[PDB]
Amino acid sequence: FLDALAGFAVTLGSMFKKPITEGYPEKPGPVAPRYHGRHQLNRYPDGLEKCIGCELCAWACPADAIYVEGADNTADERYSPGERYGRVYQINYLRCIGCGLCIEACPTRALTMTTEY
Amino acid sequence: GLEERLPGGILLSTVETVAGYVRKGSLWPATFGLACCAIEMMSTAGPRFDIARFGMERFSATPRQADLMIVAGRVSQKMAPVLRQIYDQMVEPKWVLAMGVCASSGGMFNNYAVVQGVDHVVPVDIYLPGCPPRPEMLLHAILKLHDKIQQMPLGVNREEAIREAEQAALAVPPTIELKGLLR
Amino acid sequence: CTMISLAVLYIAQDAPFLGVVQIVVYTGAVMMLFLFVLMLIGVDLTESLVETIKGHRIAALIAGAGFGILVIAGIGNVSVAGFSGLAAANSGGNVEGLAALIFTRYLWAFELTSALLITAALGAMVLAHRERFERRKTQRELAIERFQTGGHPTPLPNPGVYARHNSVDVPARLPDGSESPLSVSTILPHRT
Amino acid sequence: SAPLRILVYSDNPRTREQVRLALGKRIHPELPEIEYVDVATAPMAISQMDAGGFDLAILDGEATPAGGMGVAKQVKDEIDDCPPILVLTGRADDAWLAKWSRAEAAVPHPIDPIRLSDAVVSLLR
Amino acid sequence: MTHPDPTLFGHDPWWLMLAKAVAIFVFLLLTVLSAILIERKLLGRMQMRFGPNRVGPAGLLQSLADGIKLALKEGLVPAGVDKPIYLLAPVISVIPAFVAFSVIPLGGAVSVFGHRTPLQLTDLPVAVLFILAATSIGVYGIVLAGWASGSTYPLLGGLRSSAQVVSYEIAMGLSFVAVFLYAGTMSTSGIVAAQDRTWFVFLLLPSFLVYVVSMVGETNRAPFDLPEAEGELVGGFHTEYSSLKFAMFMLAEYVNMTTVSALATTMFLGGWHAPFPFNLIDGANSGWWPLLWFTAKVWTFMFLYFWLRATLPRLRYDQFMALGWKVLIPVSLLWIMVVAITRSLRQHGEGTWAAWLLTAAVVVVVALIWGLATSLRRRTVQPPPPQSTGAYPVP
Amino acid sequence: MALYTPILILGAIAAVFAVVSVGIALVIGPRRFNRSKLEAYECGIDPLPPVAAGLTGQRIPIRYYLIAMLFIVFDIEIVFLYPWAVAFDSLGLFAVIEMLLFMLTVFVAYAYVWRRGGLNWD
Amino acid sequence: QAGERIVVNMGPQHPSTHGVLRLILEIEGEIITEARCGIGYLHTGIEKNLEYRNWTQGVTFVTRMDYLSPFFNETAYCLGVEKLLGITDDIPERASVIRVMLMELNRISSHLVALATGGMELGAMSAMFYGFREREEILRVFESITGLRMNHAYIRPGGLAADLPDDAITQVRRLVEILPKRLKDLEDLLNENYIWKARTVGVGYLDLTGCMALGITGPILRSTGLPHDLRKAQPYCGYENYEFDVITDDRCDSYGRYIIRVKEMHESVKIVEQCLARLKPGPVMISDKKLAWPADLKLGPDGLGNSPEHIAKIMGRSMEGLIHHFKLVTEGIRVPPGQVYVAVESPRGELGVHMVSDGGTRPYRVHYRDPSFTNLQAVAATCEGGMVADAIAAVASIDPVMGGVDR
Ligand SMILES: CC(C)=CCC/C(C)=C\CC/C(C)=C/CC/C(C)=C\CC/C(C)=C/CC/C(C)=C/CC/C(C)=C/CC/C(C)=C/CC/C(C)=C\CC1=C(C)C(=O)c2ccccc2C1=O
Ligand code: SF4
Ligand code: SF4
Ligand code: SF4
Repeated sequence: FLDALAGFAVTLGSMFKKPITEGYPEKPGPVAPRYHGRHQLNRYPDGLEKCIGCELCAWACPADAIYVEGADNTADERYSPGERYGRVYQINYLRCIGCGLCIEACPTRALTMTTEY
Repeated sequence: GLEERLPGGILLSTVETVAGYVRKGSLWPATFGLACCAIEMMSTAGPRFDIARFGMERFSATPRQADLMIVAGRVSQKMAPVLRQIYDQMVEPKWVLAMGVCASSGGMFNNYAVVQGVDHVVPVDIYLPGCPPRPEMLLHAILKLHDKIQQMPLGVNREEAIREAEQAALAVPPTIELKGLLR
Repeated sequence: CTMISLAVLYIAQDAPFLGVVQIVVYTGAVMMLFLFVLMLIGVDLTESLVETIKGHRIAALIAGAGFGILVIAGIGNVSVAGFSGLAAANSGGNVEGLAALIFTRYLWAFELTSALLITAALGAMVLAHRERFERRKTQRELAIERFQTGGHPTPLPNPGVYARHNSVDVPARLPDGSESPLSVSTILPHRT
Repeated sequence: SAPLRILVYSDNPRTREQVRLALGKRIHPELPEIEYVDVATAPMAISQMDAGGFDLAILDGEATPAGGMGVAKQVKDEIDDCPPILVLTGRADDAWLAKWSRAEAAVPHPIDPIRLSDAVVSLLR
Repeated sequence: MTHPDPTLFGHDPWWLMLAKAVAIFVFLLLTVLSAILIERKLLGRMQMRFGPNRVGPAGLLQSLADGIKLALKEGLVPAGVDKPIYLLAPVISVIPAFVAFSVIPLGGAVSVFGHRTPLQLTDLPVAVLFILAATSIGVYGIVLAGWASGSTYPLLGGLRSSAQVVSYEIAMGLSFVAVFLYAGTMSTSGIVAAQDRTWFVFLLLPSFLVYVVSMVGETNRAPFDLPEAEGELVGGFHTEYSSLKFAMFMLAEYVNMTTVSALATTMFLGGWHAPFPFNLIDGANSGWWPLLWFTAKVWTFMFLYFWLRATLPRLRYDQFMALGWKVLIPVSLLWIMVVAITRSLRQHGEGTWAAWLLTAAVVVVVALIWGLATSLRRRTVQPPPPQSTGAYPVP
Repeated sequence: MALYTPILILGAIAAVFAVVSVGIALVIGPRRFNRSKLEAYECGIDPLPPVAAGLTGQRIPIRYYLIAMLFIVFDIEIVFLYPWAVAFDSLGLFAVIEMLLFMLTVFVAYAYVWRRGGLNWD
Repeated sequence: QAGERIVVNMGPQHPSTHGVLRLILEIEGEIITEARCGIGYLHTGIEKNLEYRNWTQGVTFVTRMDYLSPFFNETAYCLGVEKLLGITDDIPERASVIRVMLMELNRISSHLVALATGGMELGAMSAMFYGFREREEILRVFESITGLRMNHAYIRPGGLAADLPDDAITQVRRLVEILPKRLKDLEDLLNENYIWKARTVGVGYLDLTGCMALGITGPILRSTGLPHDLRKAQPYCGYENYEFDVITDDRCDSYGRYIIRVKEMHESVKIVEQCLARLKPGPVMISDKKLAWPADLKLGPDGLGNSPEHIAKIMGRSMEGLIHHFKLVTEGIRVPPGQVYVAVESPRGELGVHMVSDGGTRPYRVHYRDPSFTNLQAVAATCEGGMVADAIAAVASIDPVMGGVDR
């Protein structure tokens, strides 16, 4: 029964097919559009920071991978609309698990997850 | 090693560069996957990617032939002695890649059972975020480690580099003291 | 090493086939002897070699020395009486000459070597081949006993894992603080 | 008469300062003078202990690139007649690993000056 | 006529024979490096990968890079090993591997620097059996590497290597018999000359198949791979070995692969004779082209090795020994008798009886081997009875 | 000595290469004494106390010892075929019949071993 | 006797022991006379750490045990949370369909990993690569749907983290079309291979009685001919609405389990085709705003983040919407006090979840009866008496995932 040798056909045939490997790093493969890459703090079109420093992103993080501290948007120095902005914002990427709960939490879309990894 | 007894100059520089080029290639990982990150190493070896393209296909089953210990997983308390034993039973030169957040810092599992970072038991050369890190991130970290290896000194240069790195590290303030802009 | 050296000497003495066959067969045979050394004597057992029979060591050494000396004296000088070159016989092929002799002049001994082989096989089967009454239970057979291991301490408890001690010799700790007998295989000496 | 030489290993300069503060030039007037060798990198600590001439090594278990417990295990497996090792542990649950490191003593963070001094005295005595 | 040909062998001046020895050694070195790289790459292709692609141009330096890295890596001598034998086992493995290749015919007579010499280091009246002897000596390297390591896994690897030998060595020995019958000589050059009419692969197909299986076993290669058995014994025998000692174990493995491939080419694939598409070309079997043909056939065997590794799982060494003793040895022993009877009959003019006996014997052998593979290894089993624990109602 | 001095030269080259390779392994590359590094590999677990080594694994049974014994006799017997094979043409019919009888005797021994379970354990 | 027996750690660091499983084997020669399992080298305290995170954060924890069956862990967790909430009937039909589709694709992926690692442990080097090629197709689909290749937190109490992207349905159709063809390659390497059968057939035998006594489940149990599957008995997530056959075999050995997994992949492909047919547009989260996850993820040039429509609703128009977003995101729902046991058919057997709520916003106690943990009790039965090589095959057949074992 040649069936018992079917495997030899599989490997041999795959020899003559073009390898399916993605060419990272020179030609990196396409990540999904929805991929949970690096967090990113976004700005409004006028340049103001979106992050109002509500700490909801940090609140929802299961790994405590976000540390945020808010500060007043004093008229002399305003960074975001409203009366609070995120003065200190740190993500400990050695604690981040890419779960994406932070961006789901953010009420201003200040925090997004880019496809960069 | 006689390569260390070689005096400085063009000879030692050429030995260093040749050794770095040789060791960045054929950087055989140890067959030491843990937790879910191990599945991502296997995927990195899988056809879609190809760890083999970097000469790293041979996952040395024995620590003796392994050059790189990709911890690649969460190290439980009971496992730390085993991981250290494996690291010791590898032979110089040795490098450790803390793949994943768990291996690097304990990740999401900040509790009794996890060691809170591989570096608690073995020197870590590269930290790799992700939970798990997608195979491209693993390859990126591996290439960063390749760059680190290429510049690795030898002999008298090794001693001088150790002394200089000591002098530099003695001065860096701890992360807890980087209070920039904190209220 | 001795067998291979003797094979090389045979080759030097215009016996190529004999030397090569020596290497092959004695490589195999010495490997089997090594296996039996592991099986019956030990992997790294260091024998004492102390004379257990009183005065036997000195007597054996004396007897061996005397026998060797007498044999060498009896041999004396022999090649002085003429040493014909074997090239005449090896002409036309050493293996061909050996074949001509074996299957014409010594075909009887050649056939009797088959009887030697049969006797060796029969002896091995009679003395060493354990029969049905001592056949080890198959995993299938061992997996059904009442409920094989299973109900019986399922997998037996693992050896204890302590800081500074995780070898298989270490015994696990029962809730009362005592060492669990089942945790460590009985063959091991209780320690560690 | 010899100044006891103590190796203090920690990536954090403040942990080294605290260790060098709880201990002083003399742990007690009955003890010899103490000299401190600060090391911030595990390779440097290993090289220093290879040179020997140390009476005690204080290794920070929380060291970033190479934790103190790993260094303790390494030195006890690599240096013959190595000095007693005292390990600083970042949490109570690290105690188990502190035992695995075979460090002669373990002192939890934050470093209690008196506890550290007492442990050092016990190790030197 | 008489092989080795006295007018061609033994006349090399010291410098020429030294040069040929050095050239053969360098050829084996380059072939080992090429095998290391080309395997990796072909396995990648069979798995739709690229294999080494970045270390040097097109990854050509990957194998040499790995070798130099093993050179640059710490040379371990673990405590508890039998230091003398532990250090010697790599040498015992390597030296015979290279020595065996001495009698491999890479080509016919060629004129170099005014001397007509065979394109091979030497030839012996017992060359093939000499190759067998050298390979047999080589296995002691594996066995003693496993034993001297003073660890469980190397010891199991060494024992598996001994079982390997028990399984395959008699098979190779018997496989040589039909080739000797048809060539009338054990010298490799004489065998190649005898294969001038037609390659023995067609005439001695059963012997060729048995020898192929048995050499794949001999080289500790997949699907046998038993002494190493990464998935079962971590590193097998070469556990506790690092740096160039492990490198030399692998080098010995690959040199043995090359040796057995070249020996298969010699006995069964007409040695260095040009294949049919090129055989019609004038001078194809002359000059240095025979070197090209011999290399091509050796590398087809290497391709077979890599293909087997990519496709087949690894057997249990007891299963391999069952294959060797219940199939290979019986098949080769019966084939020797069949070949002898057939040749004797045709020599005495009973050609029709010879052909009928050959066909009937091969048919019976293929039927009985199929029975063994399917009837003795029955695809049926009995049921099971209940026990203390309550059991659900089966469908 | 001809036809062999090439083998001797190649063996000398191989032996020099192998011993130099072992020396290179030992003297090239870093060396760092480490008790954990030197002790046996046991998949990461601490090796069983060598002090108590002489209680287990002293002797390693082989389940194919019978096949191991038969291997010696069969290997030493089959070598009779090589001189027979090479001289086959020169010998003639009587030698063919002699070898057929010898191989039939070997077959009887082999069949006795096989059919009585001599080849079953391993 | 003792002199003829070695005791060897198959050990955590071993290719076939998934790095963190310690098989301590007493071997006479090379026959496994006795077997023990050191477990917990991969313990993580996930069960305790759950207790300090709200619901919908414990999803990210549970998905990281039995990491080869992430969606099964998440589905078990969410089924339990909903059962305590008493909203199991309120889950949108689309959410249930997507849960079934994802669990079946996940079964295919997990079986692919099992076959790959088993073949590699048994020397089938190309088996791993082909299995991981198919798995990479499946993981492309998972990444597109959830944005993560692994440890997805996509299934949430009350539905899903987000709806499928527009292209997800077409990708899943492409899977249903190509995946059996690709699986044909892996099956050819192994199914009828003589060496594979010789290596697995008759190895690791475990009768139905043994499976019951040790509480074995999944492919091991169904290799005994018992067609027990939690998808048919005690249906969940609407599995009752799908026409699929419970794969079972009567060999009781490693090859039977391998064939069961191979056939389960085809059955899962059929179930995914059925899901695609049944899939209809609609909500993927419960309508109850008091419990529904308030986030609405959407893509833009900036990246993935809360959709601008939701941002406008909560920051500009709805005070109640803002309060609900804030509370459900921060401390999360509070589950009525109760104690529930919910089981699913993970690829390795009955993945059970005992979950206890004390009325608070955090799970009082979450315990996973991971099938691997119980299955590993069969190693002593399936390895003792066979060779170490047979032990490798038996353990691979058990297909343990130490993440689910230790947790
Ligand atoms: C000596 C000298 C100087 C001479 C002079 C001349 C000279 C310089 C050179 C001469 C020639 C020489 C000596 C050359 C040197 C090179 C040489 C000798 C050879 C070495 C190179 C070589 C042998 C190459 C080929 C070998 C080869 C084909 C290797 C590929 C092997 C493969 C395919 C490996 C991949 C395996 C793989 C996917 C590994 C991942 C497994 C890991 C790490 C995870 C662990 C893990 C596993 C395994 C689970 O099962 C699992 C299951 C479920 C959940 C979790 C897990 C889990 O955690
Ligand atoms: S949740 Fe959004 S707005 Fe609030 S602090 Fe985090 S990033 Fe800034
Ligand atoms: S991805 Fe998840 S774990 Fe990482 S920072 Fe965002 S919310 Fe926290
Ligand atoms: S980093 Fe994430 S994927 Fe990797 S081992 Fe830890 S939890 Fe698992």
